Amino acid sequence: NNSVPGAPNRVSFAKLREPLEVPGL
Amino acid sequence: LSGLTHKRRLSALGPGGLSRERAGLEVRDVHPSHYGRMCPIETPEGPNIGLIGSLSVYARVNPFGFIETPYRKVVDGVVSDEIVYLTADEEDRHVVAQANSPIDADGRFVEPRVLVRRKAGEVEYVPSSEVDYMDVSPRQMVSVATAMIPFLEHDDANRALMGANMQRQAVPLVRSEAPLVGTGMELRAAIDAGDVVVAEESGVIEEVSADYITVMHDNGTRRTYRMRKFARSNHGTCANQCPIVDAGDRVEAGQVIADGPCTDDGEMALGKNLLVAIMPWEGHNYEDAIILSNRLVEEDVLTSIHIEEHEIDARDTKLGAEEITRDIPNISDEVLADLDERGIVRIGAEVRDGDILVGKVTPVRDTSLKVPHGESGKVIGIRVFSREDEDELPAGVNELVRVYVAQKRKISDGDKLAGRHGNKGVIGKILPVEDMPFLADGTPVDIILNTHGVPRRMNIGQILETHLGWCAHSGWKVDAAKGVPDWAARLPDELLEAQPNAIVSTPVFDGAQEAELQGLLSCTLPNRDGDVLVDADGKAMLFDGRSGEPFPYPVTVGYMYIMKLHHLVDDKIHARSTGPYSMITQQPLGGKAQFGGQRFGEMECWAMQAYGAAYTLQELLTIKSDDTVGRVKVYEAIVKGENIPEPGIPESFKVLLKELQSLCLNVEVLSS
Amino acid sequence: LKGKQGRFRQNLLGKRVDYSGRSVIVVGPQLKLHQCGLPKLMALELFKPFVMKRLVDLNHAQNIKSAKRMVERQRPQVWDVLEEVIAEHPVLLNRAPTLHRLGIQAFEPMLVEGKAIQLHPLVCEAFNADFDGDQMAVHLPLSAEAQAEARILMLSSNNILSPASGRPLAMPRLDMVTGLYYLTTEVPGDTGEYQPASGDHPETGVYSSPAEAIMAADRGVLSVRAKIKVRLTQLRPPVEIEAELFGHSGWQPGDAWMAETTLGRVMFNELLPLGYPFVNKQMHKKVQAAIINDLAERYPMIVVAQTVDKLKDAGFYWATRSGVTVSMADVLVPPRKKEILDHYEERADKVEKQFQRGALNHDERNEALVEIWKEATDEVGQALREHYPDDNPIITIVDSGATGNFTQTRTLAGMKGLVTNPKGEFIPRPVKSSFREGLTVLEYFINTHGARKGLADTALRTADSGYLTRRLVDVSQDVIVREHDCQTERGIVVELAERAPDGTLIRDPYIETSAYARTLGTDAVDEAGNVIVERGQDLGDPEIDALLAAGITQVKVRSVLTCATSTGVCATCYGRSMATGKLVDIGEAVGIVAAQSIGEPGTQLTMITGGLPRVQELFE
Amino acid sequence: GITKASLATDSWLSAASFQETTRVLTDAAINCRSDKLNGLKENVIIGKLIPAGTGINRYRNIAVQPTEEARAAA
Amino acid sequence: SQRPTLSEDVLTDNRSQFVIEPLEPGFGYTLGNSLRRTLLSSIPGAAVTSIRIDGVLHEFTTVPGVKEDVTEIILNLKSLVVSSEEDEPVTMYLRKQGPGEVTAGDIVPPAGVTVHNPGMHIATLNDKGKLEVELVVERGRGYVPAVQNRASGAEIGRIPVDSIYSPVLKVTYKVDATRVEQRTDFDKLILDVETKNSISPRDALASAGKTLVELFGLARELN
Amino acid sequence: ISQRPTLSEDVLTDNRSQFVIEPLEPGFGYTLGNSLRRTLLSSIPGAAVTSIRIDGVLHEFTTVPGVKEDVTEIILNLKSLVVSSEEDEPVTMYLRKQGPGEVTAGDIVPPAGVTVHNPGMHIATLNDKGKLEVELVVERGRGYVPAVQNRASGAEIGRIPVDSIYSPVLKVTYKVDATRVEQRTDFDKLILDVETKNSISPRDALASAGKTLVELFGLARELNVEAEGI
Amino acid sequence: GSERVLSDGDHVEVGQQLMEGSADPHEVLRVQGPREVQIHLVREVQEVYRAQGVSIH
Amino acid sequence: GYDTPLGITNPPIDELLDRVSSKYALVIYAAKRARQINDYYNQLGEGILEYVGPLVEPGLQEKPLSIALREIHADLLEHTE
Ligand SMILES: [Mg+2]
Ligand SMILES: [Zn+2]
Repeated sequence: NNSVPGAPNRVSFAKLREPLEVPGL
Repeated sequence: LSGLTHKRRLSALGPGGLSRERAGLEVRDVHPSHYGRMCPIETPEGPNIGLIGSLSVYARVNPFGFIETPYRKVVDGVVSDEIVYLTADEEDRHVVAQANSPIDADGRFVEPRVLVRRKAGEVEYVPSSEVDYMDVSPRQMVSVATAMIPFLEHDDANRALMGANMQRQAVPLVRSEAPLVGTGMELRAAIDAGDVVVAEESGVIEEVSADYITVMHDNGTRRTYRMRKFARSNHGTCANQCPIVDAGDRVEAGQVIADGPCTDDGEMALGKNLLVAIMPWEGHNYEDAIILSNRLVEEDVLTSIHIEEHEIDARDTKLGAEEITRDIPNISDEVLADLDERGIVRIGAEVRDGDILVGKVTPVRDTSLKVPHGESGKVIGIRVFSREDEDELPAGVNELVRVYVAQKRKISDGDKLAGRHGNKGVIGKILPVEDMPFLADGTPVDIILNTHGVPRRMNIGQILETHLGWCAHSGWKVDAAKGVPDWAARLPDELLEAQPNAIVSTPVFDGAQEAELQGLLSCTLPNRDGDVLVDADGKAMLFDGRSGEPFPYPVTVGYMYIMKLHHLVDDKIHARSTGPYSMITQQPLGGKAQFGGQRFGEMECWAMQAYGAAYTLQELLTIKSDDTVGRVKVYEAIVKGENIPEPGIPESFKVLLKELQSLCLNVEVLSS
Repeated sequence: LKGKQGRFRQNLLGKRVDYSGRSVIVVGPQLKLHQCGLPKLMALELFKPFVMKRLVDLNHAQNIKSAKRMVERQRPQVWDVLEEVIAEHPVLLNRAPTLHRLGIQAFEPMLVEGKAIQLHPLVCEAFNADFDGDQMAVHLPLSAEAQAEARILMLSSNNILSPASGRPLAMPRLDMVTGLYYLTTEVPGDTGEYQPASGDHPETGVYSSPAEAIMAADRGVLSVRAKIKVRLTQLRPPVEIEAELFGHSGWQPGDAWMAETTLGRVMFNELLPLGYPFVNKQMHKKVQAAIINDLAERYPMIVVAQTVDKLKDAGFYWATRSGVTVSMADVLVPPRKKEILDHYEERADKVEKQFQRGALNHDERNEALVEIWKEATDEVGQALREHYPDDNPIITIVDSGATGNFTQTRTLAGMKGLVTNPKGEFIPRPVKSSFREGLTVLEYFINTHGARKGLADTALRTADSGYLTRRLVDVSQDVIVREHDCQTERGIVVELAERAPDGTLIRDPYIETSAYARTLGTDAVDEAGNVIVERGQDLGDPEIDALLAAGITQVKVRSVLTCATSTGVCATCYGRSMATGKLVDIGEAVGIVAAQSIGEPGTQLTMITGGLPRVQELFE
Repeated sequence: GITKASLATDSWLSAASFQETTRVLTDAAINCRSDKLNGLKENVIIGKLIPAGTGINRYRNIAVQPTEEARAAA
Repeated sequence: SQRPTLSEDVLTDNRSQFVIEPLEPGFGYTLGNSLRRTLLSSIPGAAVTSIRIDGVLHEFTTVPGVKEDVTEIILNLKSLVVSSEEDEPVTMYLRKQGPGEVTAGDIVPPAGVTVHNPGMHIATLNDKGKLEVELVVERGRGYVPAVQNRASGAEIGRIPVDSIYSPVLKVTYKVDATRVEQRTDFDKLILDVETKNSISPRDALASAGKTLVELFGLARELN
Repeated sequence: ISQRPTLSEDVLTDNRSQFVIEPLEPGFGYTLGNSLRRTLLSSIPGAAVTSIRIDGVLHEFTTVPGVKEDVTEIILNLKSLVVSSEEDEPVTMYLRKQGPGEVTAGDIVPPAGVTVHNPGMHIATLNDKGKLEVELVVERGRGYVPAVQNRASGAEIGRIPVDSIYSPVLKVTYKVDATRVEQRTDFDKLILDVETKNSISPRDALASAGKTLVELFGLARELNVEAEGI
Repeated sequence: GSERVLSDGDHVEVGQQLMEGSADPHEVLRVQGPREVQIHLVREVQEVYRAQGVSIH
Repeated sequence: GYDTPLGITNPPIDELLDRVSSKYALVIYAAKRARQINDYYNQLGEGILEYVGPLVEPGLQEKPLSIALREIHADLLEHTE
């Protein structure tokens, strides 16, 4: 679910899914 | 990160707003309607507390100016994927659920009673039907800076605020490294930070270079990006860009192409990874001090670059126009050996404190610009603006020239360091690499932290961070032949098998639990020598470097992220014995740059009076501040072997007389 | 002349002086008490004229200008003279902003590399300094007069006793106390302990002298803290044994006696000054304070400083090996917290239903909830304390008085409990988790308020205390001890210790302050004709003990309040000084000392209010 | 109170230093109030040695010479 | 009962184990620690001192054709390891032009010096640019700040570089004790040392032994 | 590199001493100090007593008849006795007296070789019609060895092993001090402190320790050939 | 005893406060003299300082 | 009856106070002697004498004030109140 094309892969202690990406900061 | 936070800031003072003295104290406190709009943690430490907040992660301003916040509306007890944005008033008039409350995959509430937030400061369980709104993510109330502090749910409010404020003071290093443990909001906070370029259209790179890049679009249009190298930042630090792409790769649109300062492969990196140990060590780490191995100094692990900046100008005058010229009256050839024909120092020439940096003549006197007190380094570039070449200049000037001096600073004694959990410190002493304690396999540690400061400050999060960092660094492999252990039920199926120097990320308010760490620490991969260093608890057996015998008890070790603050030591240190004197007040100048003495407050006068010391106070007030002839005579006597003559009449008292005599008040002396 | 910039006022705000310098401070444990470290890059630039003169004297240069040029260029011919020219030249340190008398010391310099002004650990409390970026200036006396001034009066080794009360301030403070506690602690059933003769086997655990004990401990057959029976030879035994074994004939070096203690206690007692009776009890911080006070009240200051330095060195050495660390396995959760929380939550539900009936209002519900949750927090804290053994580093740190309290440990392991609100009233919503287990979003949001309020409170308190101190210093500038003795008779009478109707004597809980240092007005002759304390003789710890032994209750004591001197006060009336330990010397200012002492504690004064405003109103 | 106790003193210079400089200066000027340099505040404003500690005349005027016994034995 | 110690070697690819026994009780730890301390800081070696890049006046800049600036190549060159046989500053050359990669094996050392790791990656070049770098190799021990060359007052084209003369990388020891009640109570020391391949472990151990022997010789003389 | 030679100074007292080495390269302070202390403390060979016997007592719980002192006090007093031996084999020694009076170490009859360096030392005192016979064995060794290591020893009636002290030195302590030989101003200045028995002089014990340590490092040096500074 | 209530018809000593609070220094001074007000001020300030736990002579 | 100190604290402070009346007198009582010693040193190229030189034999380049304090401890000076 890496939105950017080629970001480094770092698995996360994910338990819940956020239904929207962070809006443009 | 500092730039992004400043761009996202929310001020409350200034023109058109309340002042410091008139603003009430209650306004500086939280309000139950802040949840989702303004972060409650991030705030300046100074007196401007509560008047400067920061937008929440998901907050977006409505077209009128009322902050909003996303929500998904539950219709009949079933969660809705579609989302809407609600303002404060509409938020009050509804029921807002809890994101962390368990929810079934089908949208069914497993629990009949789910906690909830109500009108104001009211929370209470309610049946699982009347609930109307549910939040989106657990991280919906944190600021941008606070969103990247791992294990934020374990620290204290003050400590979390201190760490968040500290994160905005790092210094870009020379060779950055991504943190081993950090939230998933690092790369996103960097792409939007603007300080990293990114391709617009999916193309294939033809060639790359240290100074520029050329990517070929799929439509046949060649485009080029220029990357500024070693350009002084707005605050004195350096900025660069080093492309991370190879020749002949079809780079997709939106893929980072260059890493700016504090970046590593398109993600924030404000510090390095050091092997820490927690134990009081011969009092050198007493009361927040810190000890560093010389390996950091000799390997440029924490070496930074700082670029100074100076400028001189030749502005016209009624008596004539000043001109920069190589020649200067009554100066030896050696002194001006650096200046070139045009009258400026050649590029790439070392400059020492007190040296001449650019020569000019004043109608002729000498007023050349010289390096201030306490600067050194190379000269990287010179910019000269000339009115002849049709270059806009401020009115009344002809030639303004600025010179950049860049110095490489290696971390030394008296420098600040701090983790992400707000635990400051100073480098008490840098022992040789042969003296630090070393693991059972010969791996000397790099930094030692005190332990008495952990439980009083109550920032236990950093201990968990250290444990997880060691676990991630060494790599783990959880047993699964007999089946997933009960403590490993909720772990992602792809997180059970890691590699050495693996990368992990724990989102705020949703991360590895204590059971997860307990299980992981029991399955770390063995060292190449075949043995495992740390125990299940996380402690290890060390070996003293001085005595050479093992410590009686095990100690904790692990990799913890360490930044570097901007409060360096070279800026602070300063001395002054004799130098330029002010002309209007007859007092020595002030400030490090001007080479001036220190201030002597009245409290020092009270302290001196308390001890009964009289002559010392007399000296401090008369012979070293005001009396001109006194200063000259004492300096001459010291140069010779003669005793210091008694001080005279201070200039302040004589000025007071000659001023009070002007109001017709005949002020006599009555020496009798 | 008038206003803030009026030349009258601006003459008092201070002037910018020469021969100065500021830098960061870093603790250094390798220095004696009367010592400090200066970076060479600062010392060479601050001693320039002396170096130039002494160098031209040695014929390394021809004139003064050439010597100055060479000093600027820093040739290798200068460092030797720089070391030779600061042999015994004192310098003055001043942490900004200085607050009290002890805020300006005078240390001997010592060259050391780096760019930080090293310091001694035991003096940081005098400056209230924290080694997290604080900066202090460095002045230097020039004339032959200021040198003696700063060498005799302002020296650091001569100001162990704080001016507030005549009790030492420079004492083991934060870390070394833990080392001493570990060293002097006793444990049963250790390795190599003493045992009794068991039939055919002798009694083991007896060593001829501490040397053999140290060797055995080094070899690895004797833990440093175990019950032993050593045979000391250079430590006066406790009076209870001195008067019995030797029949009061008097111990002298060279007389042996069989002690029963642990090697750690002997190694600790070896640090104390010779002749002091053996001390054979575990060293809680209170015991440390008592021992240091006794040493300061029975021996000269220099011996106290030397023994304090040695004790600090030993504490630092032995703190590292105490094995005090922090880990997840150390912060241990309570075993049965869940059942107690369930029961208290059930009772909370009961009162909730009671309110649902509608009989009670909101206020009664709030009161019931707050009291219930306070009781629950107390119960959980009791259970948590009953759970932890005496080996966890947290318990060892907290119980030994090193720092902190038990409430912080309860928060870190048990329950944080109800938390304050912006209005100051306790929210009806209590947190049910500890920082170890992990909070939730709502609880943290609720918790933020206390931190915000505390920050604001400190921010206002600092300025309030500063203003109060300034005013108090302003009022009493011109009090100075002029005459040696007013020869007056009016002496305020203070009840030393009351005699209980059933008991024989009860020490007044404030004898430590009212009549501890004042000069005794009239002799307190016992019921019989014998005189226990004679007229004029200053009071003190041994004399206070003697008075208590005599059973005297009411005593008339000479005071400064009724002093008959036209200006200032008579010295005999003022009584025993604070920093000197003896009668005040003629000419010493007392007004400034009093103002500083009364104003310094203003920082911690917080809330008819009872805080600093109360004192302001009272004095006004 | 402390304020009223400190506003009324004997030396005019310190009083002018504290508050209402013009009024007290005028009042002192009319009376020709000549004051000795007594106290610390005025004595430190002037710059002369403070009359406290090592400044009192009882100690500022001391003559010290080696005892005749030492002089006899060099 | 009483025998002098003896030192033997157990060999591996590049890290060797040394076994010393029998030693008197409570004495192995101190000896091992002393050897480790004298091994990691007082072993003579040689390393690059200062470089000279043609067409470049200082270090805070770049050069056309390369992918990384001067600082990165300096950092990479710090990893270079060389051994000096002559006791004077010698000079090497590094000339590589055209597209491709430039490694440690492209240096042409003079007589009396060698580069033992030709596989290191220095940088990469695009066809546009070329490169010619001259570097010095002096012999020292310990560690010296780069600024040493700043005061020499050379021309502009000289760039100082930090020198790190140390061939040893890691050292560790464990003691195998025998605490039986018999008079065979001794301990066996197991010292392991690994080098940067500049010198074999035996040479470094011999150098450390000689250093300590010469240092302790000052006490054996009758006082 | 020759660097700068390191000279060993010296100070004198009744039987103590403060040997000083100055200056040393940065970090060599402890490198010398710790190993030198350990060698001094547990390398120098010596002689001492190992076991005793009292035919007047069957075990250790009680005390010998007709003597003021207790068995444990007797053991402690007899342990501190300084005995020098030149014969490897364990030889015996006898102490016998009769009638009231005191007993001194000098009154013990020594066989060939062994000697006692303190004859005026007190052991115990006897009342009227008192007697005690002891047969203590003496052995040569190094360092400290507890009696537990001598527990299993044949089969006898009243063998009571005592913790021996096989060393002429019994106390050592050292520090490190900074020094300024140049702009470095970090060179270490070792300060040793030794206090030996009467059977050896400190300047000789230190010399023997240095001899042993140099002989030990001769193995390290001998593996190859390579030189260093003074 | 402090627990006792203010009972009418009893007797009191001169200068004592009848109810909780603070007595104006002027009144106690005029009705007692300087000594009583001095000691009362000293005791009150000492009490307020002893409240926080700090100690001064 | 205590370990000999090192540094500027030798001689100690209490020993001096037994001689001088009060600590405030001692500072001047020593500073004036230091001034006299410095004056004696200054007239060393040619001989003009106003006061004698050090009584106790000095060390190796010791500050004059140290000599003054170390000779006051020996009870070799007499002063006027
Ligand atoms: Mg601080
Ligand atoms: Zn009086």
